[PDB]
Amino acid sequence: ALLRQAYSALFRRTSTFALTVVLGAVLFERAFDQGADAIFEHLNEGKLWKHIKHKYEASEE
Amino acid sequence: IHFGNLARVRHIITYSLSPFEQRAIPNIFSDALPNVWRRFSSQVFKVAPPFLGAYLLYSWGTQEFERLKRKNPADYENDQ
Amino acid sequence: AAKNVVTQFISSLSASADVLALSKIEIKLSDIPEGKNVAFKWRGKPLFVRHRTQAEINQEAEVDVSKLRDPQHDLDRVKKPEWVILVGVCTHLGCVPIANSGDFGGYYCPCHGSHYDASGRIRKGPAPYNLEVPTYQFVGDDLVVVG
Amino acid sequence: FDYLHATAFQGTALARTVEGTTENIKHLTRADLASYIDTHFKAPRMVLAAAGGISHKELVDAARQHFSGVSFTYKEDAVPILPRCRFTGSEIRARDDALPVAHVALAVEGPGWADPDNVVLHVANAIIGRYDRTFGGGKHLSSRLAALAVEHKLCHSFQTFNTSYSDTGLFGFHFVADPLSIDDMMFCAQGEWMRLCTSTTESEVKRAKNHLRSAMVAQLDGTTPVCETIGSHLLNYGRRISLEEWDSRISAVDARMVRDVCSKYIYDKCPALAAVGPIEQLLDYNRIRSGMYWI
Amino acid sequence: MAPNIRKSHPLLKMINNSLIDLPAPSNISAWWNFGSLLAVCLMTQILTGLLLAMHYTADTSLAFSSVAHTCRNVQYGWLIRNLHANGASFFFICIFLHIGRGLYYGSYLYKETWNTGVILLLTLMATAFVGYVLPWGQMSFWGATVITNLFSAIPYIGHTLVEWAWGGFSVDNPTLTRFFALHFLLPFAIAGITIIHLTFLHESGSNNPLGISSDSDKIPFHPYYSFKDILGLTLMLTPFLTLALFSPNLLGDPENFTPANPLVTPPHIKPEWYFLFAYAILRSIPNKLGGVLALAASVLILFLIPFLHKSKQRTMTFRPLSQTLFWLLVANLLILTWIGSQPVEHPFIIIGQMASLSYFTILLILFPTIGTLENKMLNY
Amino acid sequence: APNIRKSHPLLKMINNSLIDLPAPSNISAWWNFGSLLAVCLMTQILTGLLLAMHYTADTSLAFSSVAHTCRNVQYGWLIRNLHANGASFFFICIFLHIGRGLYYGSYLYKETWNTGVILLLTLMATAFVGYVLPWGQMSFWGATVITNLFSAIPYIGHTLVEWAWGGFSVDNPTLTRFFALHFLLPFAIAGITIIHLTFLHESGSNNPLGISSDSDKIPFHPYYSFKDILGLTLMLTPFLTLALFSPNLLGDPENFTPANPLVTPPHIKPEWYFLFAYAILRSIPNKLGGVLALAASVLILFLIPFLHKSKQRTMTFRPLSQTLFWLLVANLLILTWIGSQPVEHPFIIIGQMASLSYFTILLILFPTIGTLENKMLNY
Ligand code: HEM
Ligand code: HEM
Ligand code: HEM
Ligand code: HEM
Ligand SMILES: CO/C=C(/C(=O)OC)c1ccccc1COc1nc2ccc(C)cc2nc1C(F)(F)F
Ligand SMILES: CO/C=C(/C(=O)OC)c1ccccc1COc1nc2ccc(C)cc2nc1C(F)(F)F
Ligand code: FES
Repeated sequence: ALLRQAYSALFRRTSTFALTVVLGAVLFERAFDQGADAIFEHLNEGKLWKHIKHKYEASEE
Repeated sequence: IHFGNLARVRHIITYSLSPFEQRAIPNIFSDALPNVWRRFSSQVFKVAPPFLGAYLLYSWGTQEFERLKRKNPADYENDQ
Repeated sequence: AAKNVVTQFISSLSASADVLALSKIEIKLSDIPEGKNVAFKWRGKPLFVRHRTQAEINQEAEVDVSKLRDPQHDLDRVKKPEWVILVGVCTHLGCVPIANSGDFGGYYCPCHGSHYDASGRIRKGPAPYNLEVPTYQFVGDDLVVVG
Repeated sequence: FDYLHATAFQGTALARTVEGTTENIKHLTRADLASYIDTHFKAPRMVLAAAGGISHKELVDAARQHFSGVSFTYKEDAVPILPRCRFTGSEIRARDDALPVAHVALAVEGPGWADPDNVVLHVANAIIGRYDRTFGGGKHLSSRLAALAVEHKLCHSFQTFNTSYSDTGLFGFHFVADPLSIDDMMFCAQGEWMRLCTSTTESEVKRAKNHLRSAMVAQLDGTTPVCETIGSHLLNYGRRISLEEWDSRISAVDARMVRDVCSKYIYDKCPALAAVGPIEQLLDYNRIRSGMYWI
Repeated sequence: MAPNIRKSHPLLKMINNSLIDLPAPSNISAWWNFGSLLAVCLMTQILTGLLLAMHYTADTSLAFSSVAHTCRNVQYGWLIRNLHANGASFFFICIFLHIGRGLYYGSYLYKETWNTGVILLLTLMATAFVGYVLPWGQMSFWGATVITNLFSAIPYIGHTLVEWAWGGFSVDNPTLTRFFALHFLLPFAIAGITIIHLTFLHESGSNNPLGISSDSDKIPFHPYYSFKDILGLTLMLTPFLTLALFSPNLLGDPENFTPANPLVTPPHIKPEWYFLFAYAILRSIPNKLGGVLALAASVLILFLIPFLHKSKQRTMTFRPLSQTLFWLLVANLLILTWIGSQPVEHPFIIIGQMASLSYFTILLILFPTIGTLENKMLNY
Repeated sequence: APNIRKSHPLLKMINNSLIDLPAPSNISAWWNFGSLLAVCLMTQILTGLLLAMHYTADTSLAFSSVAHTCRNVQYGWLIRNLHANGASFFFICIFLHIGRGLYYGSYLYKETWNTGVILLLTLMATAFVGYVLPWGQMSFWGATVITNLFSAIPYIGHTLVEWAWGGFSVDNPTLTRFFALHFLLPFAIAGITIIHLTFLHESGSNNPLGISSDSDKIPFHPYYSFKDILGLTLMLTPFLTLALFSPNLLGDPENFTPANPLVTPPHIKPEWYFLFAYAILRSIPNKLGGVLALAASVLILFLIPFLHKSKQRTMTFRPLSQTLFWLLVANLLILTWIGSQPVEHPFIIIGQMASLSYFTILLILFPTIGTLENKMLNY
């Protein structure tokens, strides 16, 4: 019963609730960003510099 | 201070439940939607009419304007 | 949401891309002959990069100055021997010392005297400190990246 | 209080008034009354209590004599356990601006006779105490809420209560105040409740216990009140609990304990509210609800 | 003293008596969400404006490029620029619904709140007008030139006021620098007057969709309307941002990506969408002065609505005749808008004169009339 | 409400703060500065707008745009004069406003006092950025020297600085953001001034004797409206006289020379109103310690309310405190003077003393003498 556990540990005391929101944000950012860039780049395979970069990055002249 | 001087009220009872005992969005299909339709129905004929009458005017004038750009072959028949 | 938007706006106030473009300067050491000094403009002010000959790490590195004005002890913050990098601005009243003469072979600020030896140090004159030495490196030896 | 019950336990047995309904009184039958007595007034569900200068043996003798009828089946000696009553965080507001003063009663669900926590709860109530405009102590009363009540003229009176039942209960407070001071009173009251869950001092408890001790002793002043105690104790605790035992329990209570017990029953709970009279200035359940957290 | 420091404190008492314990009608709809949005919008425009002003240069030789430099070089300068220009639009979309709501539900009966509302509208319009000149593109210059040139049609005091306003003989640098100053200034006056707006309002309290006393059912602004308003914000904000980030140049004129040139008049000089309806009414009356007057009145007419109320009921909720007339008026405005974006040629010219004519007719004649008629149909 | 001055939501305001507002019957001329400060503020804003309309925030045009304003704009020179000198008048007035409050223990009205301090800081920052606008030599080096002090705050040093400058040195990006701040801050001042007066009105004005004036209050108008208008013209005459007859009396001539990053002026010193702080700044040789000393020289004002030990409110009946007070005032003329003098003996030591005495008088002597005085009254 997570709802119950979560309520007693996280949402009960306003002090732990705020502390939860912070670590929640910290973790959520890291995750939301990676996933977002991952989606964006995948949708644009081979068009970004990141992709065509190898062709001139120490592989020319 | 506006709470307490507002109105003279008598013999009215009200009952309410904590939000934690009830459903946030209850009866979506049996109540919600039916009313959404009820509401939509009662207004459509007051609102829609003039907007539609405008779409027409818009559509006409836009075309009637383009038509005046095309040429009338009856100005170059006596050109031989 | 808040953290990002606030970040974005705060960033708006820091150096723009054009300003950053003049942040660092990379000089070619493989084009500066011995003794002869060369001045490059870096961040509006002059930048001195001299190629110390043989009689400069000798005739200007033996300076027997006890209580040297500006406490500049070479081992503290300097690198390459035949290479001396300075900010061509007199610490007196911001005049650009001339590497030409210099009563001590180093530099001379034609504003109020201030003779700086060939080590970027104030000797005879008014200027209090020694011609400041900036940040850099030789990631690519034939190249020094100031800024 | 009837409205408090009517809503706190809406849809259940405890939601009814003791006097019953108008319709019932108008139509109850000679039958129904007979049926009630027959169905309910039975030996295993009764207790003969006596207090004063009487001989137990002499008493029990007389009992056997006029308390005849013995049971045959097993159903006749079975004491039925009642269907539990569901508590509901809600409110009923009976408004009539023509009434002189407003009545407000707010409460959370209590444990029920059996639970040892009831001791602590009563100690708690002892800290908040009670008050009314004829208390000579005035601005010096030890009860913080009584003090404020005097300083800011918050109410005509207020009282805390820990109404216990077999399997449930109501722990709250009730106050009477002028139409224009309801808000502040409620505010200060809920305040004191939060103080209970979060900052009660050993000083406050020391006094609370002494007040509670004197209170329990006062409930045994005469034969009728001692008889009432015996009758109820057996009926509710299945035996008698002496002043010597009670006092032990009471002495065990400390700040730390009161905080934990009150937090357990009060903090972040959905209360039941009953308001009667010129109640415009008291408002929104939501606002009352937020008063249930953060000292 | 007072028990809770929210009632006694000379400042927290203010935040409280207008955003926390403030009595609001239990039934105001989402059309009552625009006031807060307008406010938030305003705070937003000011913030993004300051950020842009810190990289701008009010000079004809640097204006166009300073903005280009801001977008191209400043960290997130492009984003801040987008939000500001598009924020101005959001601002107007919000303000037009704010007004609409008020017309439909008879809020204008709160005369002072209403009259200050009108002043806010005008100030906002002048603000966007001067702000539009800042990037100094072709439309910035010709819009400025064409519009400010109308004043010379005023009698005598005209030809003067113009060259006084311009600071010269034509829209030039002196005009630009004084426009930056005004644009930087007016927003604060808006904030100022907004305070007055809310003060008058609070005397009476909010009106509500049925137009009947809500005294029997008031509720604390918080959490009811704080949550409702915050939700209303995110709801609007999604399309604002969507259009902003995915179609940046949807609303803008491409003629403004070309540095102002006094020797090249653009083919079609037209304002931003929010001024089109007024442009249409301006051009409807051929005669420099009469067109100016018609434009003036198209907005100043708002000061008259309070006096052309004849109904015995406050809102239009229960007045079917007024409702359609109302929606006719709304649709009348889309038409003027459309006309405003079309060149001055048949059939547009005549459609335009009609729409204008109908616009003033509906407000000055039909509305007051239908209200009277409706009172008789209720046997009043 | 019979008279539309009591009922109207707006005329009720103008009335309840300038017409029927109860004022002590005996407040002296030292109570005239609040209104002057106000009028001054509306004046600075008006002349500022007039100048901003001909200014160009760019390093290549700043100096000349101001020159163009004085030389070509109709009455541009006059508007320019009034603005720069108005900034002085503003400070002269604000310093007396403060003194008055220190002498008559007005700071006991804590919120009114704390907002007063905030107004002072805002006003100082305002004049600081405004000074940079003409982009002369003192404008550039003043900006350079002072903003460079922040890099002395370990860790986030060079950071906050290069962030504030928008680059590696005071340059164009710094200029344009300063114009924006200078155009903005004054409105915040007006804003906060409203708050200032709100808190004040809770209690009402204090008075020279420091005793309840409830037994003798009088309508702000016509008493104080006339008294304040007179107080205005009195001050205005010298302001204008000095302005129109000795325009460049207060200004540094080094600012008639376009800023130059390759030429540090011989003597970098602020306008008169900052001198005392400049003196305390250098009094402590050690970049960080000097900054902290400067900071506290002003932030100390937030402490006065807590170092009041006297049982009487004002200094009207406390001869010991009076002289100590005047010692303090004179202590400030000294710091001022020192601030305008180069860093050389005897100045350096005179300076360190005056600084030392300054904090000593406020933190030690004042609270002490007050205690001592209570016992001399047998209290
Ligand atoms: C700077 C722009 C404006 C701001 C910041 C603003 C703000 C507000 C706010 C916050 C409200 C209360 C909530 C609501 O009902 O939306 C309000 C109400 C109102 N405003 Fe505005 N407003 C603005 C412009 C105007 C305009 C242009 C008009 C009309 C010409 C106006 C007319 C009203 C009226 C009449 C009300 C009463 C609403 C009611 O209760 O029926 N406002 N406004
Ligand atoms: C009521 C608030 C405001 C409105 C309606 C508004 C509107 C506008 C408009 C329409 C423009 C032209 C946008 C475009 O490029 O198409 C603009 C530009 C600008 N505004 Fe504002 N503005 C407001 C407040 C401010 C404030 C407070 C400042 C200054 C602190 C500011 C500074 C600027 C600047 C620097 C520009 C020029 C750069 C650019 O074109 O993006 N604005 N403003
Ligand atoms: C923007 C600058 C300021 C303005 C516009 C301003 C305005 C006013 C006004 C109009 C008054 C009432 C009349 C008077 O006593 O002079 C006043 C009173 C007062 N102000 Fe200020 N003030 C300013 C700055 C300050 C400062 C810097 C302080 C002190 C740190 C301060 C402290 C006070 C106090 C304590 C009073 C009470 C006066 C009394 O004893 O009755 N003010 N101010
Ligand atoms: C609290 C009010 C203000 C103060 C204390 C103040 C102070 C100053 C100062 C010290 C200067 C430099 C004067 C000089 O030596 O040349 C200045 C310049 C300037 N100020 Fe202000 N100012 C105020 C308000 C304003 C406002 C509201 C604006 C804009 C609307 C403004 C616009 C300017 C401009 C354009 C300059 C540059 C031209 C010049 O140097 O004369 N000021 N201000
Ligand atoms: C500097 O000019 C700015 C224009 C603009 O659209 O600003 C957002 C602009 C551009 C092209 C053509 C016209 C304009 C400005 O138009 C108006 N600008 C107006 C500004 C204030 C007021 C009260 C009314 C206005 N009416 C109009 C109208 F559209 F009716 F001509
Ligand atoms: C952009 O610089 C402007 C100066 C000025 O005099 O402003 C009118 C200026 C000129 C030369 C040297 C120093 C300054 C500014 O000085 C200060 N400026 C200050 C501005 C705000 C605050 C809170 C304290 C300040 N302290 C000082 C101090 F004098 F102590 F260094
Ligand atoms: S500036 Fe170099 S000697 Fe003076």
